Amino acid sequence: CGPKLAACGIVLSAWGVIMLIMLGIFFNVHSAVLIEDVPFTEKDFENGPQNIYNLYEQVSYNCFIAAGLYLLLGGFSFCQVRLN
Amino acid sequence: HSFALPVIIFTTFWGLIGIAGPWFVPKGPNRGVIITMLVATAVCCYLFWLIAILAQLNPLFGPQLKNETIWYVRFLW
Amino acid sequence: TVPSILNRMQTNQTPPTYNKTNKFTHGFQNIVDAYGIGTYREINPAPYT
Amino acid sequence: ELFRSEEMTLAQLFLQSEAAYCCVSELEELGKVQFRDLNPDVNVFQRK
Repeated sequence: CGPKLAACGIVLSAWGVIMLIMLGIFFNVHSAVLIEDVPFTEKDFENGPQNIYNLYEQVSYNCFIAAGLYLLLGGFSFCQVRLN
Repeated sequence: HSFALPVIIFTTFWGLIGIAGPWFVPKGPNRGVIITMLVATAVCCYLFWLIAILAQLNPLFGPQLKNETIWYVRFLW
Repeated sequence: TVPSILNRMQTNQTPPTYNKTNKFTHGFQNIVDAYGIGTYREINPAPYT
Repeated sequence: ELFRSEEMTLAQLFLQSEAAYCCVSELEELGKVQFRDLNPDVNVFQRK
Protein backbone atom coordinates (compact mmCIF):
# COMPACT_ATOMS: atom_id res chain seq x y z
CA CYS A 1 0.00 0.00 0.00
CA GLY A 2 2.21 2.89 1.33
CA PRO A 3 0.85 5.92 3.29
CA LYS A 4 0.45 8.06 0.09
CA LEU A 5 -2.13 5.60 -1.30
CA ALA A 6 -3.95 5.26 2.06
CA ALA A 7 -4.22 9.10 2.35
CA CYS A 8 -5.54 9.31 -1.26
CA GLY A 9 -8.01 6.48 -0.38
CA ILE A 10 -9.25 8.46 2.70
CA VAL A 11 -9.81 11.65 0.61
CA LEU A 12 -11.49 9.68 -2.22
CA SER A 13 -13.64 7.74 0.32
CA ALA A 14 -14.87 10.97 2.01
CA TRP A 15 -15.58 12.77 -1.31
CA GLY A 16 -17.22 9.73 -2.94
CA VAL A 17 -19.62 9.04 -0.03
CA ILE A 18 -20.53 12.77 0.34
CA MET A 19 -21.35 13.32 -3.36
CA LEU A 20 -23.00 9.92 -4.06
CA ILE A 21 -25.28 10.05 -0.98
CA MET A 22 -26.27 13.66 -1.85
CA LEU A 23 -27.07 12.42 -5.41
CA GLY A 24 -29.05 9.53 -3.83
CA ILE A 25 -31.17 12.20 -2.01
CA PHE A 26 -31.80 14.27 -5.18
CA PHE A 27 -32.70 11.10 -7.15
CA ASN A 28 -35.08 9.89 -4.38
CA VAL A 29 -36.91 13.31 -4.36
CA HIS A 30 -37.11 13.19 -8.24
CA SER A 31 -35.34 16.60 -8.50
CA ALA A 32 -35.63 18.25 -11.97
CA VAL A 33 -31.94 19.35 -12.03
CA LEU A 34 -30.98 15.63 -12.14
CA ILE A 35 -33.03 14.91 -15.35
CA GLU A 36 -29.93 15.12 -17.61
CA ASP A 37 -28.12 12.53 -15.42
CA VAL A 38 -31.02 9.97 -15.66
CA PRO A 39 -30.26 7.60 -18.66
CA PHE A 40 -33.80 7.62 -20.22
CA THR A 41 -34.94 7.29 -23.90
CA GLU A 42 -37.62 9.00 -26.10
CA LYS A 43 -40.01 6.04 -25.43
CA ASP A 44 -39.85 6.59 -21.61
CA PHE A 45 -42.33 9.53 -21.90
CA GLU A 46 -45.12 6.94 -22.58
CA ASN A 47 -48.20 7.09 -20.21
CA GLY A 48 -46.58 9.42 -17.58
CA PRO A 49 -43.68 9.52 -15.02
CA GLN A 50 -43.61 5.69 -14.41
CA ASN A 51 -40.48 4.86 -16.51
CA ILE A 52 -38.48 7.93 -15.34
CA TYR A 53 -39.39 7.13 -11.68
CA ASN A 54 -38.10 3.55 -12.19
CA LEU A 55 -34.88 5.01 -13.70
CA TYR A 56 -34.62 7.50 -10.75
CA GLU A 57 -34.67 4.42 -8.45
CA GLN A 58 -31.96 2.70 -10.59
CA VAL A 59 -29.61 5.75 -10.52
CA SER A 60 -30.25 6.16 -6.76
CA TYR A 61 -29.18 2.47 -6.39
CA ASN A 62 -26.14 3.09 -8.68
CA CYS A 63 -24.95 5.90 -6.36
CA PHE A 64 -25.75 3.88 -3.21
CA ILE A 65 -23.67 0.88 -4.50
CA ALA A 66 -20.81 3.20 -5.56
CA ALA A 67 -20.90 4.84 -2.07
CA GLY A 68 -20.59 1.26 -0.67
CA LEU A 69 -17.38 0.82 -2.74
CA TYR A 70 -16.08 4.13 -1.24
CA LEU A 71 -16.99 2.90 2.32
CA LEU A 72 -14.92 -0.28 1.62
CA LEU A 73 -12.08 1.91 0.26
CA GLY A 74 -12.43 4.01 3.47
CA GLY A 75 -12.25 1.07 5.94
CA PHE A 76 -9.23 -0.34 4.03
CA SER A 77 -7.50 3.10 3.97
CA PHE A 78 -8.13 3.82 7.71
CA CYS A 79 -6.30 0.54 8.48
CA GLN A 80 -3.49 1.07 5.91
CA VAL A 81 -2.76 4.68 7.10
CA ARG A 82 -1.84 3.18 10.55
CA LEU A 83 -0.04 0.08 9.15
CA ASN A 84 2.33 1.87 6.63
CA HIS B 1 -46.88 37.24 3.85
CA SER B 2 -44.51 39.96 2.49
CA PHE B 3 -40.83 40.22 1.42
CA ALA B 4 -40.36 42.89 4.16
CA LEU B 5 -40.39 40.17 6.91
CA PRO B 6 -37.29 38.35 5.41
CA VAL B 7 -35.58 41.79 4.94
CA ILE B 8 -36.21 42.76 8.62
CA ILE B 9 -35.02 39.26 9.79
CA PHE B 10 -31.76 39.47 7.75
CA THR B 11 -31.16 43.13 8.76
CA THR B 12 -31.73 42.28 12.47
CA PHE B 13 -29.52 39.14 12.31
CA TRP B 14 -26.50 40.85 10.69
CA GLY B 15 -27.12 44.15 12.57
CA LEU B 16 -26.81 42.34 15.95
CA ILE B 17 -23.63 40.53 14.75
CA GLY B 18 -22.18 43.90 13.57
CA ILE B 19 -23.19 45.91 16.75
CA ALA B 20 -24.09 43.68 19.73
CA GLY B 21 -21.19 41.33 18.76
CA PRO B 22 -18.64 44.21 19.19
CA TRP B 23 -20.42 45.39 22.39
CA PHE B 24 -19.79 41.92 23.99
CA VAL B 25 -16.04 41.75 23.00
CA PRO B 26 -13.71 41.78 26.10
CA LYS B 27 -10.68 44.05 26.68
CA GLY B 28 -7.38 42.57 25.38
CA PRO B 29 -4.73 43.03 22.60
CA ASN B 30 -6.89 41.14 20.03
CA ARG B 31 -10.01 43.40 20.68
CA GLY B 32 -9.59 45.56 17.52
CA VAL B 33 -9.07 42.42 15.36
CA ILE B 34 -12.18 40.69 16.79
CA ILE B 35 -14.34 43.85 16.34
CA THR B 36 -13.02 44.32 12.75
CA MET B 37 -13.72 40.65 11.91
CA LEU B 38 -17.31 40.86 13.26
CA VAL B 39 -18.11 44.17 11.47
CA ALA B 40 -16.48 43.23 8.13
CA THR B 41 -18.20 39.79 8.19
CA ALA B 42 -21.61 41.35 8.82
CA VAL B 43 -21.16 44.08 6.13
CA CYS B 44 -19.89 41.69 3.42
CA CYS B 45 -22.44 38.94 4.18
CA TYR B 46 -25.36 41.43 4.41
CA LEU B 47 -24.43 43.30 1.19
CA PHE B 48 -23.75 40.10 -0.79
CA TRP B 49 -26.98 38.32 0.32
CA LEU B 50 -29.05 41.52 -0.08
CA ILE B 51 -27.82 41.99 -3.67
CA ALA B 52 -28.59 38.35 -4.61
CA ILE B 53 -32.09 38.28 -3.03
CA LEU B 54 -32.94 41.76 -4.46
CA ALA B 55 -31.79 40.68 -7.95
CA GLN B 56 -34.26 37.72 -7.73
CA LEU B 57 -37.16 40.25 -7.25
CA ASN B 58 -39.53 40.92 -10.20
CA PRO B 59 -37.67 38.79 -12.86
CA LEU B 60 -37.83 40.51 -16.30
CA PHE B 61 -37.75 37.10 -18.06
CA GLY B 62 -38.12 33.55 -16.71
CA PRO B 63 -36.01 30.43 -17.30
CA GLN B 64 -36.09 28.67 -20.71
CA LEU B 65 -36.13 24.84 -20.55
CA LYS B 66 -35.15 21.93 -22.88
CA ASN B 67 -38.03 20.00 -24.56
CA GLU B 68 -37.63 16.90 -22.33
CA THR B 69 -37.57 19.01 -19.12
CA ILE B 70 -40.79 20.77 -20.21
CA TRP B 71 -42.39 17.29 -20.69
CA TYR B 72 -41.18 16.20 -17.19
CA VAL B 73 -42.60 19.43 -15.61
CA ARG B 74 -46.05 17.86 -16.49
CA PHE B 75 -45.63 15.11 -13.81
CA LEU B 76 -42.52 15.25 -11.49
CA TRP B 77 -44.02 18.18 -9.45
CA THR C 1 26.33 46.02 39.58
CA VAL C 2 25.80 48.50 36.64
CA PRO C 3 22.13 48.32 35.36
CA SER C 4 23.09 49.45 31.76
CA ILE C 5 20.08 51.84 31.66
CA LEU C 6 18.88 53.28 28.30
CA ASN C 7 17.61 56.72 27.20
CA ARG C 8 14.98 57.67 24.57
CA MET C 9 16.49 59.46 21.52
CA GLN C 10 15.57 62.84 19.88
CA THR C 11 17.65 62.89 16.60
CA ASN C 12 15.30 60.16 15.35
CA GLN C 13 15.15 58.54 11.90
CA THR C 14 11.88 56.74 10.97
CA PRO C 15 11.71 53.48 13.02
CA PRO C 16 11.17 50.00 11.48
CA THR C 17 7.45 49.16 11.09
CA TYR C 18 5.92 46.51 13.39
CA ASN C 19 2.60 44.75 14.09
CA LYS C 20 2.05 41.97 16.71
CA THR C 21 0.35 38.85 15.23
CA ASN C 22 -0.91 35.33 16.07
CA LYS C 23 -1.55 32.04 14.13
CA PHE C 24 -4.69 33.53 12.49
CA THR C 25 -3.49 37.08 11.74
CA HIS C 26 0.10 36.24 10.68
CA GLY C 27 -0.88 34.80 7.25
CA PHE C 28 -3.18 37.77 6.57
CA GLN C 29 -0.31 40.16 7.48
CA ASN C 30 2.16 38.31 5.23
CA ILE C 31 -0.03 38.69 2.08
CA VAL C 32 0.07 42.50 2.62
CA ASP C 33 3.73 42.69 3.63
CA ALA C 34 4.70 40.66 0.54
CA TYR C 35 3.61 43.69 -1.53
CA GLY C 36 4.64 46.48 0.86
CA ILE C 37 5.31 47.73 4.38
CA GLY C 38 3.55 50.79 5.86
CA THR C 39 5.33 53.90 7.07
CA TYR C 40 5.56 54.28 10.87
CA ARG C 41 2.09 54.45 12.61
CA GLU C 42 0.38 54.01 9.17
CA ILE C 43 -3.00 52.29 8.91
CA ASN C 44 -2.52 48.52 8.63
CA PRO C 45 -4.37 46.94 5.66
CA ALA C 46 -4.28 43.51 7.36
CA PRO C 47 -7.32 43.63 9.80
CA TYR C 48 -9.65 44.66 6.93
CA THR C 49 -7.90 41.96 4.84
CA GLU D 1 -4.33 48.47 18.71
CA LEU D 2 -3.58 46.62 15.41
CA PHE D 3 -5.67 48.94 13.16
CA ARG D 4 -2.35 50.85 12.70
CA SER D 5 1.36 50.02 13.06
CA GLU D 6 2.52 49.85 16.65
CA GLU D 7 4.48 52.56 18.42
CA MET D 8 8.29 52.17 18.38
CA THR D 9 11.05 54.05 20.23
CA LEU D 10 14.65 54.56 19.15
CA ALA D 11 16.81 54.26 22.28
CA GLN D 12 20.52 54.42 23.20
CA LEU D 13 22.22 52.49 26.01
CA PHE D 14 25.59 52.33 27.76
CA LEU D 15 26.26 48.59 28.18
CA GLN D 16 28.67 47.22 30.82
CA SER D 17 31.15 44.85 29.10
CA GLU D 18 30.81 41.82 31.43
CA ALA D 19 26.99 42.05 31.65
CA ALA D 20 26.74 42.82 27.88
CA TYR D 21 26.73 39.16 26.81
CA CYS D 22 23.99 38.26 29.35
CA CYS D 23 21.99 41.40 28.40
CA VAL D 24 21.98 40.54 24.68
CA SER D 25 20.89 36.99 25.52
CA GLU D 26 17.95 38.14 27.68
CA LEU D 27 16.97 40.55 24.88
CA GLU D 28 17.13 37.66 22.33
CA GLU D 29 14.97 35.48 24.64
CA LEU D 30 12.55 38.44 24.96
CA GLY D 31 12.61 38.81 21.13
CA LYS D 32 11.30 42.44 21.08
CA VAL D 33 14.36 44.49 19.99
CA GLN D 34 16.22 45.33 16.76
CA PHE D 35 19.87 46.44 17.01
CA ARG D 36 21.13 49.44 15.01
CA ASP D 37 24.50 48.60 13.40
CA LEU D 38 27.16 51.17 14.45
CA ASN D 39 30.00 49.62 12.30
CA PRO D 40 29.91 50.28 8.48
CA ASP D 41 33.52 48.89 8.45
CA VAL D 42 32.48 45.43 9.90
CA ASN D 43 34.22 42.45 8.22
CA VAL D 44 35.74 39.02 9.22
CA PHE D 45 38.80 40.70 10.90
CA GLN D 46 37.10 44.07 11.79
CA ARG D 47 34.23 42.47 13.84
CA LYS D 48 35.24 43.18 17.53
